[PDB]
Amino acid sequence: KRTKFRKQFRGRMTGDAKGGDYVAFGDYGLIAMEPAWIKSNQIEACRIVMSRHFRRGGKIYIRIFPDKPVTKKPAETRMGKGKGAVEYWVSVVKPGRVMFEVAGVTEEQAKEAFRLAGHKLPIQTKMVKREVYDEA
Amino acid sequence: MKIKLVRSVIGRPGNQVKTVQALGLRKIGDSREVSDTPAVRGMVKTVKHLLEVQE
Amino acid sequence: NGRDSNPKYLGVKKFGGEVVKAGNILVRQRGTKFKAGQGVGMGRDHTLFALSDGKVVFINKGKGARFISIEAAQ
Amino acid sequence: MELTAKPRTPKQKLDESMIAAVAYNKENNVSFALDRKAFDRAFRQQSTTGLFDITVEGGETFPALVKAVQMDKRKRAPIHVDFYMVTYGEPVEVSVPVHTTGRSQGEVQGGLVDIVVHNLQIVAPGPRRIPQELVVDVTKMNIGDHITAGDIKLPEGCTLAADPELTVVSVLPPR
Amino acid sequence: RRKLRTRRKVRTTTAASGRLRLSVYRSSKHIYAQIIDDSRGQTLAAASSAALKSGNKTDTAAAVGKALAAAAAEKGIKQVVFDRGSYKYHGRVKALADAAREGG
RNA sequence: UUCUCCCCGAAAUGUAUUGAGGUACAGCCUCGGAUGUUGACCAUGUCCUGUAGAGCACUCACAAGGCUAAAACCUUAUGAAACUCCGAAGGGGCACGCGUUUAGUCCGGGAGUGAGGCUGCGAGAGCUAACUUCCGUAGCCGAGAGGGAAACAACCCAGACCAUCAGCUAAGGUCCCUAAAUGAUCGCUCAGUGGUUAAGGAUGUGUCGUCGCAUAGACAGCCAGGAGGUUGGCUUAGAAGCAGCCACCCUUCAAAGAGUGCGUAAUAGCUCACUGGUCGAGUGACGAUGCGCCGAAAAUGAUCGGGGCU
RNA sequence: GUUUGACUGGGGCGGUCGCCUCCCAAAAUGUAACGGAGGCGCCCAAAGGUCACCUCAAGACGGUUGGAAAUCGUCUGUAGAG
RNA sequence: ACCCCCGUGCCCAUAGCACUGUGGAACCACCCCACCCCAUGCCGAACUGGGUCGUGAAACACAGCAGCGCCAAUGAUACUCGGACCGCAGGGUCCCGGAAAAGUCGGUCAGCGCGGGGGU
Ligand SMILES: [Mg+2]
Ligand SMILES: [Mg+2]
Ligand SMILES: [Mg+2]
Ligand SMILES: [Mg+2]
Ligand SMILES: [Mg+2]
Ligand SMILES: [Mg+2]
Ligand SMILES: [Mg+2]
Ligand SMILES: [Mg+2]
Ligand SMILES: [Mg+2]
Ligand SMILES: [Mg+2]
Ligand SMILES: [Mg+2]
Ligand SMILES: [Mg+2]
Ligand SMILES: [Mg+2]
Ligand SMILES: [Mg+2]
Ligand SMILES: [Mg+2]
Ligand SMILES: [Mg+2]
Ligand SMILES: [Mg+2]
Ligand SMILES: [Mg+2]
Ligand SMILES: [Mg+2]
Ligand SMILES: [Mg+2]
Ligand SMILES: [Mg+2]
Ligand SMILES: [Mg+2]
Ligand SMILES: [Mg+2]
Ligand SMILES: [Mg+2]
Ligand SMILES: [Mg+2]
Ligand SMILES: [Mg+2]
Ligand SMILES: [Mg+2]
Ligand SMILES: [Mg+2]
Ligand SMILES: [Mg+2]
Ligand SMILES: [Mg+2]
Ligand SMILES: [Mg+2]
Ligand SMILES: [Mg+2]
Ligand SMILES: [Mg+2]
Ligand SMILES: [Mg+2]
Ligand SMILES: [Mg+2]
Ligand SMILES: [Mg+2]
Ligand SMILES: [Mg+2]
Ligand SMILES: [Mg+2]
Ligand SMILES: [Mg+2]
Ligand SMILES: [Mg+2]
Ligand SMILES: [Mg+2]
Ligand SMILES: [Mg+2]
Ligand SMILES: [Mg+2]
Ligand SMILES: [Mg+2]
Ligand SMILES: [Mg+2]
Ligand SMILES: [Mg+2]
Ligand SMILES: [Mg+2]
Ligand SMILES: [Mg+2]
Ligand SMILES: [Mg+2]
Ligand SMILES: [Mg+2]
Ligand SMILES: [Mg+2]
Ligand SMILES: [Mg+2]
Ligand SMILES: [Mg+2]
Repeated sequence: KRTKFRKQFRGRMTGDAKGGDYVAFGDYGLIAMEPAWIKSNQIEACRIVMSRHFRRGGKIYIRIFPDKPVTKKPAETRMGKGKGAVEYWVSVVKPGRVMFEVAGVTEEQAKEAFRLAGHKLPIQTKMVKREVYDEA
Repeated sequence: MKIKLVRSVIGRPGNQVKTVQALGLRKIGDSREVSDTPAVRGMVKTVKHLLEVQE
Repeated sequence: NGRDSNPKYLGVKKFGGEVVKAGNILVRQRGTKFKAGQGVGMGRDHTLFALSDGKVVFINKGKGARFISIEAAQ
Repeated sequence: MELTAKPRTPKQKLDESMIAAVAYNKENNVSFALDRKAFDRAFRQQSTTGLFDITVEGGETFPALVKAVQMDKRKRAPIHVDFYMVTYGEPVEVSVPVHTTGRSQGEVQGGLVDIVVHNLQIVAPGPRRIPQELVVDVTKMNIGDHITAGDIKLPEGCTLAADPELTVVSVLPPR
Repeated sequence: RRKLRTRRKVRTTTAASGRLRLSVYRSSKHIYAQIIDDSRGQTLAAASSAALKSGNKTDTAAAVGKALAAAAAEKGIKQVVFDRGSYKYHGRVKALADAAREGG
């Protein structure tokens, strides 16, 4: 969720992601296919769904993180003073980027958990078990 | 090294236009015989989509 | 909280393989991205200018330490 | 295995979905290209510890370990491969999968085992005698224990290439 | 002890335009001296005192300056740089100077 | 703000302004004189640059572990307009012309313009809204007629000296309205899709793969069967395979799993898995794509421009 | 008799108006916004001329007042200071 | 001519660090002494002035070595001038040249002058 950090506001455009195409932690991983912002409560709902389905057990990693501030001008004004101070934090997400990955849960239950979590994300997404991997 | 125009200058960027003008072509359907020296090859390359290079 | 800014043109002015007359300015810079070479002088703002007429030429070694210099004609 | 062409031009490669390839060592680092599906059946059968022979359409077999694959981020498919020609002195710093044996007694009281390092890069495996896996018995482990590299037993002529104190597999508590 | 060496060596070869170098070495009882043409990677007129002996180092070195002044004098030496090593223009190397160019 | 034809031809930018729909200077137009290839393009040589990408070596942020009085520090792992160990493509200056072209500069008379507009690419502001706004860049309109885009400044093609009841082509087209193949070949969709979005959903269909089960006779059909511990332990007033909590162990078999669904507060009862006979050949689960389906509700009368087209 | 500014996504209220630095700014220079951040209207007879010398932050171990950081000692130490 | 030392440059990390070995009576170095030339905001530690011996201890010089730094390919990809497209949009594709960063293969513990001293 919200970071405790630095400059309030930013900008925006896109290109395919590089910083995490492969599933390092855990066994399985759901993975993004579209370039939307993800932001805060969207993730946290993914987290709370999977933690319901799995917890008492399993290991849940959230490799994505609401870095990027996004702004809302007030109410109903004209293009006025500056931008709007707050609103929500997002994480940009490009295809092949891994958002989620379970540990210690059978293949089928990871299927169902990824299905639930992905039914509330702006992007469609595909899951995979980790092929052979390199990058260490 | 035969050439002709086969596409208009209009609505094309500046280098393409001034290059068409350098190569000696001022109307579609103009043809010409050009030497193969590196700068002329570079000109006729710069606007090669406008030109039906013969061979 | 926005209105402010300011406009001071800077940069290399006389590039390598150019014939500077003496007293020509060859680089304006804020620090020492270029260090004045053989044949070059540097004023208060670390401007590098020709000491005597010649061919401007650049020596590059490691971007901590490169130098502009003059190789006179004749 | 088998492979044929190696032009600097790639337009032929994409159509028949054959992967691009290279083979190199000290003396010759020549590039090549090979079929895709057979390569994937092979790379399934053996990972970075497995090896296979390539028969370039020149009439001489060569023995190659797999060293790195770099493939599409969007499409999941593999794109490019780097096989490594290997002399029969010990192959350098090969990676070995970690695998766990037994039902840990930590699992039986609310814990679960977690392999903190899915691969362990050991030096001097000894070519052709490479460890294609690495079994670690976890039954002794209770909740909160760490089986470090100072535990993992090794075959012939092998010495861990990673710091022994580093955590490998660890049992973890509930939640 | 180091920085003073390269310090005076940078200020010397800045002031070096036309004029030649004159690097007195003093750290031992070897008060060797050289005359180096910066640019060309060459020396031309060294006056080391491995054979000479005149007593206290301040006066022994004195003759070294004198020896050197004759050598460069045979080559047509205008002036020179001086290029102190690190030695604070003291009586032994100050004497090598007064002896060098009193007799130049 | 009135008569004609001929030649060239802009500006809606910059800085300044009690300035903002005004004006000065510059910029861009024209005319005459001077020089007289210095202009343009493209090539080679040379130098300059920190963007795209990438990367964590510093600053900030940040994910899972280890060590540990948590900081640092180790493995693994990321984000960046105001981070950068790195870093292109391009871009700028200079020389040269090794090569084609035709402008350029200086001097003096006359100006107008200083409200711009759209689209593609690059950003900001904005909802990654606007026939939105402010900059950069290319082109068109502006001041551009002609052909196409039903109609349509801007989009596609193409720059109209005058005449012709001649010819060739561009974009774009060849059933009739309409100039031109109701053309040829191998396919695909039976939705009028074509001729109106998406999350999501589905044995629509054609093409490819990956997996298992098998004619020592499998999939679905049908007959017979469906364990004894044991109402497994906790649980609750009761939970006995099926409210929820801990496992999923033994006897027998060709064999029936402390076990899937329905039932009743709980029981019982009906079926499921696995085992036989009789069949008798394929069958079942994933995954990539081609084109289609549903999801798909606004106001006066409907339609792809129309007829109509499988 | 006169004065009683301008910008301004209508005007008013609010805010702003000169100067420096960074991002925006699309690896030349330049580039707008009531875009995103921050400073100046000074200071110093020495913080200047020159000439001589010295080298920083930080950490660890060890030590009187101390007790995380004071002062002193060894080690590491392109700068993590100034 | 061969060897090594003292200086000193070009090049300044492929030439630097760490572990190790070898040098002393040539050379350098520590070392001895210091009231004074000279000097430490206290201390000859450093500058400094007079010299053996002793010792190469430390330093420095040279040699080994690839643990660490530093260099760093090929294949491919990112991105992209130019050309032509798709998507309502975020965003994507194709042909043509250009072409990284990282990482793998490997490469290194330099190379090149001038002088003077002393050996053989
Ligand atoms: Mg993108
Ligand atoms: Mg792209
Ligand atoms: Mg990475
Ligand atoms: Mg076009
Ligand atoms: Mg005209
Ligand atoms: Mg002004
Ligand atoms: Mg105006
Ligand atoms: Mg004017
Ligand atoms: Mg004229
Ligand atoms: Mg000119
Ligand atoms: Mg010219
Ligand atoms: Mg970037
Ligand atoms: Mg590197
Ligand atoms: Mg010419
Ligand atoms: Mg005039
Ligand atoms: Mg007039
Ligand atoms: Mg205007
Ligand atoms: Mg405009
Ligand atoms: Mg915004
Ligand atoms: Mg508009
Ligand atoms: Mg007008
Ligand atoms: Mg028109
Ligand atoms: Mg026009
Ligand atoms: Mg028209
Ligand atoms: Mg029409
Ligand atoms: Mg229309
Ligand atoms: Mg319109
Ligand atoms: Mg019109
Ligand atoms: Mg015809
Ligand atoms: Mg056509
Ligand atoms: Mg007709
Ligand atoms: Mg037909
Ligand atoms: Mg769908
Ligand atoms: Mg059925
Ligand atoms: Mg009046
Ligand atoms: Mg006003
Ligand atoms: Mg304010
Ligand atoms: Mg710029
Ligand atoms: Mg630019
Ligand atoms: Mg402007
Ligand atoms: Mg902004
Ligand atoms: Mg030496
Ligand atoms: Mg040593
Ligand atoms: Mg001896
Ligand atoms: Mg002493
Ligand atoms: Mg020693
Ligand atoms: Mg390559
Ligand atoms: Mg091209
Ligand atoms: Mg393009
Ligand atoms: Mg390409
Ligand atoms: Mg590289
Ligand atoms: Mg060495
Ligand atoms: Mg020598």
